[PDB]
Parts: sequence; C-alpha cells; structure tokens
Amino acid sequence: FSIVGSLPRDFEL
Amino acid sequence: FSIVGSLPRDFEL
Amino acid sequence: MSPFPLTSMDKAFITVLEMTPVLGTEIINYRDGMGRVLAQDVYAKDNLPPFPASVKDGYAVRAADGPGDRFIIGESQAGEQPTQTVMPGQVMRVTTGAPIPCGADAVVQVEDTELIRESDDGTEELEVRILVQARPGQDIRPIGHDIKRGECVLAKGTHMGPSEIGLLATVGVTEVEVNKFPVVAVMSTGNELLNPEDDLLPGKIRDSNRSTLLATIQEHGYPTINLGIVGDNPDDLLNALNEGISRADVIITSGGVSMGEKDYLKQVLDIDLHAQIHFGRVFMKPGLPTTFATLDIDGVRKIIFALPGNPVSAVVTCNLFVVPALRKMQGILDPRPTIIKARLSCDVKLDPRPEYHRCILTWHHQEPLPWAQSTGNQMSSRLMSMRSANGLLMLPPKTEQYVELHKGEVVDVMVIGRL
Amino acid sequence: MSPFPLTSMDKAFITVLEMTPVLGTEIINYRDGMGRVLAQDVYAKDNLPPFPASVKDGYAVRAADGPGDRFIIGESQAGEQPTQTVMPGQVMRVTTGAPIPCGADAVVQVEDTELIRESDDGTEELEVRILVQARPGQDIRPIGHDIKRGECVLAKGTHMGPSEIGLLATVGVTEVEVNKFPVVAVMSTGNELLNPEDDLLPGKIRDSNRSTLLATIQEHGYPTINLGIVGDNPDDLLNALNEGISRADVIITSGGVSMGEKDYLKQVLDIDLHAQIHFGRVFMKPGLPTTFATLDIDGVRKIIFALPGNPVSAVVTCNLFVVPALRKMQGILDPRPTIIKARLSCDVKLDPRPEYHRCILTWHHQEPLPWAQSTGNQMSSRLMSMRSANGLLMLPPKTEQYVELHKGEVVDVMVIGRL
Repeated sequence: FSIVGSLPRDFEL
Repeated sequence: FSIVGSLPRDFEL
Repeated sequence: MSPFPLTSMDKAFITVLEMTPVLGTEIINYRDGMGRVLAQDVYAKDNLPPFPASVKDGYAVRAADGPGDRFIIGESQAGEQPTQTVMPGQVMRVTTGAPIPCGADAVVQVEDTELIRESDDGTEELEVRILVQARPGQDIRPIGHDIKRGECVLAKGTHMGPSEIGLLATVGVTEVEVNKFPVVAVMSTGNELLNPEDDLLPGKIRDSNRSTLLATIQEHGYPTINLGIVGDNPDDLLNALNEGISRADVIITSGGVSMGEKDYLKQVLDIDLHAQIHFGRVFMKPGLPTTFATLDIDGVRKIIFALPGNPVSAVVTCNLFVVPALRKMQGILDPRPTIIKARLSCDVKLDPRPEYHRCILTWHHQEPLPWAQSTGNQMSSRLMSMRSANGLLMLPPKTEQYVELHKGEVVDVMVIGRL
Repeated sequence: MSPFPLTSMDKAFITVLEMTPVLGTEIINYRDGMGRVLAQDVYAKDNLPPFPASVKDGYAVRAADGPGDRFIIGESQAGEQPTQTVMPGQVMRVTTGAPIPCGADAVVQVEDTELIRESDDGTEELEVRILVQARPGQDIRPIGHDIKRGECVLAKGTHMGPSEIGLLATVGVTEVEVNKFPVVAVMSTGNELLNPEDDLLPGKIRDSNRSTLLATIQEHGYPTINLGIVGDNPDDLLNALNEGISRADVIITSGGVSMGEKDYLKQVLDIDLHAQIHFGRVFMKPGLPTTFATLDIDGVRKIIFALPGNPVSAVVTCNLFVVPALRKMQGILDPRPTIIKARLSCDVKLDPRPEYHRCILTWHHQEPLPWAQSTGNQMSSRLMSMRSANGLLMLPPKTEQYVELHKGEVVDVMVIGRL
C-alpha cells in the first residue's frame, strides 16, 4: 500500500 | 441511461 | 384500479423522477450548506488577494536596482498594511502571505540572496546580497489574481461540499439561498410487527425496515419522522398517512403490499386520499410489489412510496427509487445514481427479471475494476463482512444466450454508500 | 528540534497511524449506530423466523392428501398464532408472511390450485382443487431458518451502516457497545485573518480553512469544536491549545507553518506543552510544512496536526492524514483510504515531489475506468463544476523517463467523498 501515486507503467501488471 | 444491468457482452464497446 | 399497473424498472424510475417536484428555497447560514444545492449565483464582493501579496519568503525589491548590496528597511507583516516605501537601494523582508510595500514591484526569494550584515544579533538582518536581476512583477500575486470583484464564484445549481463552504467563507457570503431538504416520514404496517425494544410474542416478529429505511435516508442527511408501526387496517392507515402528509414531503411505508395484500393501503390512497397511484407492481427482483403514488393537496405535491415488507426488497427499492426522488427534491440537477463497472466474485444464475443484490465493492492493488462480492441475498445465507454493502449489483435479465454469469465477468453496480 | 525532521509521504502516513490511539468504548442506542464500529459480538436471542412461516401465497396443506378436492377451514393471519389443526382433507389459506398451522407440513402456492366452491360470495372461499402432490416441507421457512438462537449475527469490528442497524432491530439488541467518535477542535492562526462575517480591512483576508476543515470532518459524522481564530503568538497559541486539549481528542490548526514561520506553534508544543513533534515537514506537493504531534497527558494521548495555511494544502493534508487517523480512532480496522484507478482528462507536468490535486471522478457509459478531471489547483484558474471534488488525483513523483502524463493515462485517485 502507498499513498503516493503510481506511474501508468506500474499499471502494466 | 438504464437502472437495469447490462450483459458482459454490451461491454464489448 | 383492480390489480394495479405492472411497469418496467426503467419506466418506474422515469415516473418517480417526472412526478417528483423540486422543493422551494430558503436562506441558510453557509455552515449548514453541506449537501445543499445553491438556488442563486454567488458573486465576489472583493478582489482576492485584496492587496498585492508575496508568493515567497524573501525580499520585496526594486527590479531596477538589480543584483546589488541592499539595506533591509524592515519586514512586511501579515495582517498589516505596510507604511514604508522601498526606495532605491533598499529592500523589505517578506513572507509568502505578506503585502508588497509601496516601492517594490518584485520579490526575490531567499535562495537568490545572502546575508551580508546583521545588527550584531538580537534576531535581526540589516543587509542582503540580492544575487539576481528580477523581472518587474516577479513572485507577486496581484490584486484580484484569484478572484475578481463581482465575478461569479459559485453558480446556481452547485451541489456543495467542504470546499464550496470554504469558498463562501472566503467571499464573505455567510447567508445563502438554497433548495430545502425533503422531510421524510417512515412507517411500517403489519399486524405481526413489534418494536425492536419488545420481546417476541406468539406469531410476531420485530420491525426492522423502519430503522433500516430511516438510517438510509439519514445517511443522505435528510430530516426524518418516525411514524411507527401502523396496524394493517383502513382507519389506522388513513390516520397515519394524514399525519405524514401534514408533517412531511414524502411518506414511506413498508409492509404487506404483494399480490395478496396491497388492499388496504391502495384502497385508502385511492378512495380516501384520492392519491394518484402511478404504479403498483414493477417487473423486478426483489421488490415486485412496489407502489408509487402522489397527492396534490393545497397546491403542494406529496409523494408516497409503498415498499414491500421483505427486508432486502425494502432496502433495494429505497435505493433505486426513493433516494433519487429525494435527490431531485433537494435540487440536484442530475439526481440519477452513479453506476460503475465491476467484476463478479462469483457465478450467478440469471433470472428472467432484472435482479439487484446488495454487495461490497473492493479495489485490489493495481487492478482497473473493483470486485463485487454479492451479499444481498441475506437472511439464511450470510457470510459476514466487517464492511457494509456499498453497492447494488445490477444483474441483467436472463437471455437466450446468457443464462448465467461467471466469476470475473464485468457487470454494473450502483454505488449506494461511501466507498 | 531546530529546522524539524523532513519525512516522506509514506513514512508520515505510517507515523500518523502508528502514533494514533484507538478510542475507548461506550454503549449507544442502535439507532445512533451509523458509522460506528461494534466493540462486541452481537448474538441472536431468538430464532428467525420464530414460527414456521409460509414462503408463498397459497394453502397450508397435508402432503399425504395429494392433489385432491379440499375444505378451506380458514386463514392463517400474520401476527396471530393459528388455533386450528389441519386435518385430513382440509386446507388453510396462507399468505407469504403467515404461520403454518399445526396440521400442515407443506404449502401449495395459489398457481397450483383452482377455486371449486365459494360461499355464494361475501368475500369467501370454501373449497380448492389442489393440483399438485407437494413434498413434505415445501414452501415453508422452518423455525431458525434465517437466524438461529445464540448465533453471532454481527461481529466485533463491524463498521455499521443501515442494514446492520436493521439487523440489530431484528434481533432486539437496542443498546450496543461501540468505539467512541473523536471530538475534533479546529482553530486558525494568523494575524491577517478575519471571520467570514466581517468585511475586509487593510492587510486582512477572511479565514476559509476553519470552515472547510470543520465541514470535511463533519461529513464523516465526527463531533467538532470551533476554537476560532487565534493570534500568531505563544500566549494565545498556548491558551487555544490548552482549551482544545481539555475539550477534544484531536486538535487541528492551520496557518503560517512554512519554512519561514512554524516558530510559535512548534515552540509552544515543544517547550510549553512538551508535545512530541513527530514531523514538521513532509516531501509532498502541496502541504510540505505539515506538522504532526502527540501529547501524552494524564494517561490519555491527544493528537495535534498543524496544517499549512494555504487553502488547497490544508484540504489535501486533512484528507491524506487527519481523516485516516480519525477512522482508526473510532475503531475502523483498516483506516486507509480507498484508492481507485482512473484516466487523466488532461496532460500534466510531473513534479519532483509526489503531488495531489482535488478532482472530480466521472463514469461515462459502459467504460471501465472513470475519468479524473483535475480542479485542485484552485484560486486563479477555476473552471467551475456543479459537482464537488470527490477525489484526490495522486500524481507520481517525476522520473527520468516519465516527465509528463497524457490525457487518457491510467492514474491513481483517492476517493474523498460520496460518488
């Protein structure tokens, strides 16, 4: 869990 | 708009 | 009249919305504006910022002086209009809220500066090297930069939350015209019902619908009236209804309105009240025997919902039909519910009718769609969650090719509570 | 001490949660249970249904009689224990709520029946053709079928909504042990602030943060205290804080805590209160100068949040840090916020720091992900919506390959209000 946003790349899986 | 559920087929587009 | 009209879900929904009035307006204190809809445009009476303000911690400077060695004539205090004029070769200390003094037209952040001299030190700076050639207007928030005087900051129809309330405080508009909230009277009918405070007696059960329904509508922040359990007879149904009509905008009842029963309540709406029953049965599962009526009384329109006595049917139909009507009543421009896409946690066997199950929406790490774990078949098969149901799984009517839905298939879900 | 510790977003969040206590318990009426967390297991004291109940409109029948021609001895009334025993060749009228009488052990719905004879007709049936051979127990809801006596219906840790409240009514458990809600005191500091009711004066602006913050926490249904505007000096900061400590669980302040300023408030927490400041700056945008402190006083732990004075920073940091702490305080097992996936409506230039923008989530017809239209850059560039912001767009810190994000790219969004 993170309250920091993820990159659209991390959405690859 | 519909308050009736759609089929997973209607999710094709 | 006689077995009343059978309607479709969609047609029933449109009917509820179309026959439901938008309530009138009243003036409230801005602090009471949560969930309210503005009935007026709100205009600014001042320029924000009202003075030119520093955007940074640093020094109010003259651009024309350039990167020289300067005398600090003082500090601009927040809350205080500055008295001194910055002259050639001088500078005034400034923090990010602070008013720009009369002689400066640029702000040099502290990072483009170095302390040269300090009056020994009893906390005081006397001279700074300004290391930069600033542009006129740099790091300054001009008067009216955020809000201009007379400009519309909130429009008619705005559904207000915390930030809007804070925007009203900012412009000093503390009283405001908004649509009224509906007052909703809830009653339960049935000769078998007892109050939750009572112990059981032969042939009796405790009334749960009244408290579930009152709770559901209180969650949207609308005022409620508890009319209690009313016996299932015309005399007592009429008196209960008359009291809700005189005290409320909306009346909700639940209890014994199926194919057998519907009788006394429809009979009193029709004959004694002369209410217009728009539908008495709707093609859905659960909640087939849901009734919707309106009463035009002394220029005013009251709306009446007779929900089924089944506890799951009553909570489903409340969310599909009542809440949307109340949202329109309090002035919301698009009173329809939010419907989202989710994946089924299980396999389900479709019914000929459109079906609705209370469910829990859960978002898992890095997945696009939430998963909808259906729980709303409650009573004899309940695998308890720590979470409340926050949606209604909207299952499609069965077709010739689609007899059942599989785990993982994308389906629709009405959001019914806070995620 | 001296310039205080700089922390990461994640580390700050964990610190807030870890240092925040769960409040004690109290007993409440079940009707006041919305949003509460059960501090006890709730057990059923009766079997539901308490009597065997018909599942359908039809006839209580003897299975052994089969599809014959029968005498209707009466009707089972809801709310009344039946007195008559169904004998061979007899049948009792029954509606779906109704108690099964002592001689029958099956229910034949009306659709598998035909009226043979009626006492002329003053509303009465005397004989029916039962067209079906029923199975023993058919269309009957046995005693205890839904809830068994002594069984746990709600567990410790359940966060209650309407249906749980209704489940409590059903089992007749009207008083219930739950965690207390936190009382939250809000104050604003700054010499430049006026009350929203006041007209502007030179160098002054109206205080908006107090009302935004009070509104945000009232929306979660927690009790609040308004401590007003406190001058930015140790004497008045101390007195304001002492009053919040004596009256509340949590104190929230906002105003002048940046790189310049932080001074008086940190100085009084540290020296006069002896509070433990856990962090004074967090690596984020907006809200870098956010402070989190705790006071252990008379066996009790109070928590203090010094939020920035910037209006957007204060509302963002309230939702990232305060709300989650309050959720844990009132007993919620997983107090973290719901974070969902959405698409950017616009292009955005990433910052070296993690950044948060207030936004509006919208679901369009038949699309998997909602679209996040950022609005939370407010003040000088606001293209007004009728909707409130219902999320925080959580932009990733800039990388070497990802300098900007494009319209349509999937990003994270914290849900901060009702969808």
